[PDB]
Amino acid sequence: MREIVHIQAGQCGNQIGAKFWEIISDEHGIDATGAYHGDSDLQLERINVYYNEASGGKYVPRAVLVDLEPGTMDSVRSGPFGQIFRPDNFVFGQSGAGNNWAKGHYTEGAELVDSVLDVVRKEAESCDCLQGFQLTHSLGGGTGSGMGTLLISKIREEYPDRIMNTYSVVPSPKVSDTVVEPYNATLSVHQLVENTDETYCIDNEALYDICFRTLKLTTPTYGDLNHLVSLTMSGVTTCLRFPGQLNADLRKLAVNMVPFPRLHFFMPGFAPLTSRGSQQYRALTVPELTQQMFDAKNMMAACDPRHGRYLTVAAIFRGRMSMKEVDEQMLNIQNKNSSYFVEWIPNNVKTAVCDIPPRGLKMSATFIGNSTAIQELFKRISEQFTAMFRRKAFLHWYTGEGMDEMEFTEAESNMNDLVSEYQQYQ
Amino acid sequence: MREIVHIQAGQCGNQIGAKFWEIISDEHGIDATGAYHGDSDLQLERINVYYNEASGGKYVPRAVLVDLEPGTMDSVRSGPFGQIFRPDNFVFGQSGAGNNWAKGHYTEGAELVDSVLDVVRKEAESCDCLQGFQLTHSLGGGTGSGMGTLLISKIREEYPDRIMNTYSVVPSPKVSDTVVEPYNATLSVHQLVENTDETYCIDNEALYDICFRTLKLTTPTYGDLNHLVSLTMSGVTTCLRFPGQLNADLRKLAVNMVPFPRLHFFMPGFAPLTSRGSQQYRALTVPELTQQMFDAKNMMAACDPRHGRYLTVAAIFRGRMSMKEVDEQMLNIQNKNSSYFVEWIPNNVKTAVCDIPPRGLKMSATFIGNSTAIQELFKRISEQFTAMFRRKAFLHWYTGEGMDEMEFTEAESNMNDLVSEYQQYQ
Amino acid sequence: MRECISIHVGQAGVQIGNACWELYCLEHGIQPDGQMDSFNTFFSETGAGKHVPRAVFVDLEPTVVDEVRTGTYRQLFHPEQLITGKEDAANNYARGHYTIGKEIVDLVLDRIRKLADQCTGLQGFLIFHSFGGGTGSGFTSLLMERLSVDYGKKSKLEFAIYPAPQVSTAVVEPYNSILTTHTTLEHSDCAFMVDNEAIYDICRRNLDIERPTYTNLNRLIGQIVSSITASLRFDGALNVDLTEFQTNLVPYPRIHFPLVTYAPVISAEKAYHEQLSVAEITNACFEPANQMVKCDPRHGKYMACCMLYRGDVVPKDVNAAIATIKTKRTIQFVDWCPTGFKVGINYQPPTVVPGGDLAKVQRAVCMLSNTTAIAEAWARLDHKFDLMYAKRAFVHWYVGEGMEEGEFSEAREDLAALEKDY
Amino acid sequence: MRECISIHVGQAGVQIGNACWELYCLEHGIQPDGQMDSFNTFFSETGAGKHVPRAVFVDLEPTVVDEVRTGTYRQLFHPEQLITGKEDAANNYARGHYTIGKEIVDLVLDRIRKLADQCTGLQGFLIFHSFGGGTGSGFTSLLMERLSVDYGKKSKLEFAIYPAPQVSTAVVEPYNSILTTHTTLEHSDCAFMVDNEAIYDICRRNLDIERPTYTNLNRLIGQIVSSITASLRFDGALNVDLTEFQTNLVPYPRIHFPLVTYAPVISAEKAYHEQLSVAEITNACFEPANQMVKCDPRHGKYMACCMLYRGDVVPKDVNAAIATIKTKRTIQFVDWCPTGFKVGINYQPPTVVPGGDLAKVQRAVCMLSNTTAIAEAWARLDHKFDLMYAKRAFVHWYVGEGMEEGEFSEAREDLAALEKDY
Ligand SMILES: Nc1nc2c(ncn2[C@@H]2O[C@H](COP(=O)(O)OP(=O)(O)OP(=O)(O)O)[C@@H](O)[C@H]2O)c(=O)[nH]1
Ligand SMILES: Nc1nc2c(ncn2[C@@H]2O[C@H](COP(=O)(O)OP(=O)(O)OP(=O)(O)O)[C@@H](O)[C@H]2O)c(=O)[nH]1
Ligand SMILES: Nc1nc2c(ncn2[C@@H]2O[C@H](COP(=O)(O)OP(=O)(O)OP(O)(O)=S)[C@@H](O)[C@H]2O)c(=O)[nH]1
Ligand SMILES: Nc1nc2c(ncn2[C@@H]2O[C@H](COP(=O)(O)OP(=O)(O)OP(O)(O)=S)[C@@H](O)[C@H]2O)c(=O)[nH]1
Repeated sequence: MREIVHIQAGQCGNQIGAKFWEIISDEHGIDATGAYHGDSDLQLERINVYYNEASGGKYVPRAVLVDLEPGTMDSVRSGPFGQIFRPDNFVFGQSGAGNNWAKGHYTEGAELVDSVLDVVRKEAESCDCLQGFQLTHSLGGGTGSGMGTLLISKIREEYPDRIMNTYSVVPSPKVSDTVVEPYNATLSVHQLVENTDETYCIDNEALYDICFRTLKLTTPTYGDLNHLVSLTMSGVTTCLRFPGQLNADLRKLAVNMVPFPRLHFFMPGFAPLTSRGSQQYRALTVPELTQQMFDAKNMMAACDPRHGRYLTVAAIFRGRMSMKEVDEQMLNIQNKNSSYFVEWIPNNVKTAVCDIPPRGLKMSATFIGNSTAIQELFKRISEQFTAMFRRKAFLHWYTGEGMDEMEFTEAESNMNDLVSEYQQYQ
Repeated sequence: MREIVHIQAGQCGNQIGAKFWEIISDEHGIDATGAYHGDSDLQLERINVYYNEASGGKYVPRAVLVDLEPGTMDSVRSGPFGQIFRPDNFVFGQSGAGNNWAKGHYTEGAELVDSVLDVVRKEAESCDCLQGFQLTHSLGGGTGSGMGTLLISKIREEYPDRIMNTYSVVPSPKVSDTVVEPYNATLSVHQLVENTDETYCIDNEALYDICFRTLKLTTPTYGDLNHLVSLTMSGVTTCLRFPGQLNADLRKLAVNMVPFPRLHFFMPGFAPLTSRGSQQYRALTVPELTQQMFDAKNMMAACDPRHGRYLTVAAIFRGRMSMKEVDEQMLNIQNKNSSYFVEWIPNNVKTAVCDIPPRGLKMSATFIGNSTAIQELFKRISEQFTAMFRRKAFLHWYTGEGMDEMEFTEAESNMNDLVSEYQQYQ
Repeated sequence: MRECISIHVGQAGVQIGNACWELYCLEHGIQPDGQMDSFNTFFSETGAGKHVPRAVFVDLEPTVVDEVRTGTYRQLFHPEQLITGKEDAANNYARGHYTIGKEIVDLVLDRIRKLADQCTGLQGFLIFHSFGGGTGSGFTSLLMERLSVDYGKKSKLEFAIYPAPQVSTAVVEPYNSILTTHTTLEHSDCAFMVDNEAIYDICRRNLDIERPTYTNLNRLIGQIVSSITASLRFDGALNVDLTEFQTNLVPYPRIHFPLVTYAPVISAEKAYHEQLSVAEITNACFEPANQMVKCDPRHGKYMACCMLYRGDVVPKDVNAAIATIKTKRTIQFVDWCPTGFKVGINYQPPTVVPGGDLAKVQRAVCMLSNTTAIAEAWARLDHKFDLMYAKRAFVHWYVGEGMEEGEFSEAREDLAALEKDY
Repeated sequence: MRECISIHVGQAGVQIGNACWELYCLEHGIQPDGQMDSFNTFFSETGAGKHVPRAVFVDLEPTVVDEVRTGTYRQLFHPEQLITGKEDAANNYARGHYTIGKEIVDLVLDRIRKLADQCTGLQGFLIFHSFGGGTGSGFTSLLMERLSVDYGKKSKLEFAIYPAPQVSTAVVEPYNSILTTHTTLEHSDCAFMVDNEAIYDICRRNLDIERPTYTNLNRLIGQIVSSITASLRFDGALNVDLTEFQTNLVPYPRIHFPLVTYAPVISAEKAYHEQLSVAEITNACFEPANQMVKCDPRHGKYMACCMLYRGDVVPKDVNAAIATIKTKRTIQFVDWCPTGFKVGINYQPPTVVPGGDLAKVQRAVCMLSNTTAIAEAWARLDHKFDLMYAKRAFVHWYVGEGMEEGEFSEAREDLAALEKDY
């Protein structure tokens, strides 16, 4: 029931999806091979949403692995929990777009679109009812963005009624890892305003600073980023996967977060996040989390909501507490953060609770909010695009793949209209 | 009752028939010598269809082995289950047509026609009621095609009412194993449009690609091809051999598949086909098979039905499920594949189920369908024939056996009329 | 004292006859061999504690007959009433009507004639077969006209397995169906429904049997025939004869194709969950989905309605329930047929089987009418016939049995005239 | 003899129906399977020692239905009265009203119609749902008009979970609330209050349960419905029917939204600390904070007051307490409604659950009126709707279900006219 098919693009996307899958194996009591060992019926009652009916009392993730190179392929398969995936879900290229959107979308994507559509259709038909999709990729990378755009386009033209979310990784503003990454973000967003119902923006430097300061780690790594990503993962999907006094699903969140079809970018959230010698001393209560719900420190996608205005807030909780405390806390949050909040969207806090807490924590809290802070990020991206497109630098790589000038012109015009609409809302 | 006599031509045909016979020995509980050891009465109740009453509580296959050379003869007899055949059924030549249709049909076939007719008449008379025949040969080979043509002609002039099917092996379009194989296919088809009630076209490269990709084998061999062939074997003949809630026979299929006497070429099918680490993870349910019924991947005779239109579909099932699920699945197959299906043949799915599943699998499914995709294969064969007959190359070998020009002209005219009629249906 | 003769042709007919005889044997306490006066309507007194069915089992293929003669009821059935064929028509009406049927119709005609000889109170004939089966179409039809010409105005009842609109064992089913319908139309006194898909759907949703088998279908037929024949095999307040059945529902010889429905079909665990009262069971049975026919009766008009209550059913409650059925507008009738209601009350409760889907209940009702929705199925079959015969497919098979296409065409127009007669 | 039908839509509706049936089963001694004549108002006699609820469980999502069909009361409920959906509206009134509701309204309409067929003494309909839930708004509304058009003037009672002013699961709750209120206004015979925050506050301060759960809310609804239906399920000095409830509180069809309150809500340890006398319990219940509604009734005027005493309550003491209630000036009434008091006395003491928050007591009173303070909540909801629709947010979601903004606007003005009608 309400089956969800996972598709992962790029090395970062593949690592994120894998880490998710081990986290789901923890949450649902699944070992490294696939056998179930959970101590409660709640883990295994709704295992079919992310697993399929496997013979011998086994379960395999409903995942699709896509890449243009088998290097991360082999590392993921040979890594932990690599035997839980059938070899068929691993489909890879042999060239690699080299961080180029046009190459991965047209040149090498031409011979991978058939495979990805075949596997996603097999996953959809082999299941009872596909509630929606979830994709992970990086907009900074060129190939991963191209696979994301191609898959969202094909899903929209194939399943226009089935909603989804895309967990794209926007490149960090502070670091220019790829010279042609502004093109990648440009084209990915131009396709996202058009083929995606809602999108969460995940920015690198914000999670980097969180791991550095909030978690108090001197050696941040991709592992902690994937861990927090998997926490966001579980926080969003626990309402559908696990029983709750206030049951919710991705459709509820999409209805509660999208006021306009083009206004669908939101910035996810997780809490509490404390270290060993603070957790045993911190208050394990709701106020310690509500002071952590709204802050630029434990903040996800690097643009401060204080400068802008929140559109609406969604809060999911997992633990043992009553509901009225949450309601009064949300009312106090409005009362004190009225200036930071929007005046014409009263009671803009979406409140739901999943009964089952995650493994190892008796609360986790996932802050799903939307603010006009992403306007700054989009405007900076647009001005950067104008800056190095005025010089017409690095255009040859794209024009060699069948590109054109005014195409990029309407792309930048689309982001201009999007940022203008967001400013008008502000 | 309803006895069927097997005749095998060519090395490939002999290997295929042998492998069939070991598979039937598995299905009916027959050991390598001929003794019965099946655990159920269902195996041995209808053993007389493919076996004869042998003294000492034994059973021997109702097979006829024909070749122009004893090399494969000795290998087959000295191979597994070689003692289950009496030495009399092994009749061989000593010259070999050398992949020539005219030689194997006139020069060396003159001294083998008497033997093959004598043995087939002995098999027919020694039995109660011969329901029909089944022949295996390769159209790419020259001798095997000539034996196939001669035997179908003699059967038609001797038993015009007893239907049969021919499991001919059409040469692969991608590889030209024999230079004069277009002549072989030409003459074999010219005799098949005329002496055969229905024919299944088995193409090499399609099964090669299936073994390579669907089965995920890096070293495909003739053994796997013969195994899948024996699965097709069992799938077609299980309805007659084994009890079923919807009993069927070859006559039912022939009536359900032949709309015109010249329109009798069909393309067989088998499913499911999954490896060890996919079977324990795949869904062992009907939808996993119905997504596998209609696909260019698990596809038998290398011509895509999507380009053409299906004439009608026959589906036989063996397992433990209810029938209404099959009916609604067929209705959904029509609903979604209406464009790929024919509009003027409503409910063109032939539905029947054999109760007894094959040994080792609790479902097998044999997809018997007909489409205008074979039009492409026939047209390519015709144009190749025109290409190297315009140059009059390699005609000397055939003209030395008593050949003539306009004979080949009406042969190519017959394939032209056949392809024109198939296009008219399309 | 009186008797009736049951005829079974084809695989479906043989299985149906076997199931019906299983009912008649377990209802009257017959052990598989034939031992321990209303039971004489179907069994004959000879010797000591003996009974045998008054039936003929014939099929062009000996598989089903062999299966019957291997059950524990070999002693129950006379061996000589089982007829084994050699060449099955294979879903070909012409094959079983001319090639094999013509040379084996003689013994069966001949010895069912003796079955009538020792049964001087022959009420009528029961025929069980399938349109889809070539044998069950051709041989059944030809023996039907042979019955008509050898008995005149003797009542004859037909139970045919009509292939469903989306359920067809053979693609050549329209040919057999149209041919047999045109051939036996003038002589078919009364022919019913069987929709296999509707049976499966009802079993899956009412009996909640996710994995049913043709045994459920076999007593689906068995309970229908038992409810029909309870009046002849058991006394009641107002017993109904076979003649009155065709008298009520055949004012015109053209329309004699009524549909049948049973109430209720409830498992033992669900029988704990519901006890029957007249109003609820009748209104549930009149519901289109409860009908075992895949045609919504509300599309057209209703011809007549016949109730067959069995058990402890009060006639006054019957009248009140039937009236409140009449008043509601979901039920409509033809203008010239205002009073077409006949009620047959029997005091024999319906009989159960050990290990069966149905639950053992003291009362039941049989739903008996001829709705106009059958015209929808007839029109759809005619349209499919037109489509699949327009390019003249599978005709050569019937040609090889020695006729040209003309008879196919005028059978099509005959059935079209039947369809437009509504 | 007589019956009533309860309707449960959405997660809240299904949970409420399950809790109410738990009450009705434990009050009458029903074991989870259905065994051991006033209990026939909600259960049906079939077979032997059998009862099943007269209810339909339907939701666009099958989670709550699956939870119900996994409890120990699987045998208690018929399987066929549980309806499982596939696409939850997800707090969208239009989604559950058009996209999924329109193709599943048929079976429910259809078979609640049989529930009325076997219940000839159908007193009325009970509806339990939530405004916040998209299913519980849209599907509930559409089935409400379907009830109105298929039954005419039949009494229908609605139990709606109105989202609280500061408690809202979904931010799109104003859209669903306004749409359903405008849609079912003309047909809603009587709709009540549920304030989740007020329930939590009362449980935390009266029952002193610092950590309550939705089970407390479930019997909060359960005890309310039990006190309402005690007159129909048990005799008393002056029993009250469903018709009189809407007769007293609906002199004008526009205003039919009375609030409900129970007395008392006291734990066993606190029940040791207080025994009930009529004056104290009534004056405590009339206190605004004791009301489970987050609207102070003293802001406006009082329409009418209805008392539902159950147990050993003296009518003379009732009259004296009600009079001394009248004299005090904290209670005020409209000029044209001087005598709007109806008292219903029942001899059945309120029933307790093992392990429940409420204490087992021989007497109770139900507080039943329609204060003007509901206008404050309606005005606040309308103001929030105006604010959050002024920039036209979340409208495209309803647009994708295929309507333009107009109907939103005129629903807003319709509810504004309702608000200013006070
Ligand atoms: N309802 C029902 N129908 C059955 C059953 N068994 C067989 N049938 C019918 O029989 C049809 C299959 O063809 P048959 O009637 O068996 O044909 P046959 O017995 O082989 O006779 P020929 O076609 O002449 O060879 C199906 O379409 C069914 O409608 C059964 O158990 N129940
Ligand atoms: N008082 C009370 N209200 C409940 C309870 N459970 C759910 N609710 C109500 O249900 C609302 C949550 O949305 P639901 O009604 O469950 O929506 P749904 O069932 O998912 O249906 P859709 O929104 O159409 O998908 C909350 O605002 C509550 O008011 C309960 O146990 N007690
Ligand atoms: N959080 C997180 N970020 C990662 C991880 N791996 C890579 N990234 C980020 O992703 C960005 C590169 O995206 P990537 O997916 O590698 O591009 P690509 O186009 O797929 O690269 P290629 O396959 O063409 S070579 C870098 O900025 C890097 O910081 C990871 O494991 N976790
Ligand atoms: N699937 C399958 N194909 C085979 C097998 N053996 C041979 N073939 C195919 O058959 C073709 C040759 O046909 P073959 O029967 O050997 O010709 P022939 O005329 O009999 O050869 P000869 O006896 O005159 S020497 C080749 O293309 C080969 O691929 C086999 O065991 N399995």
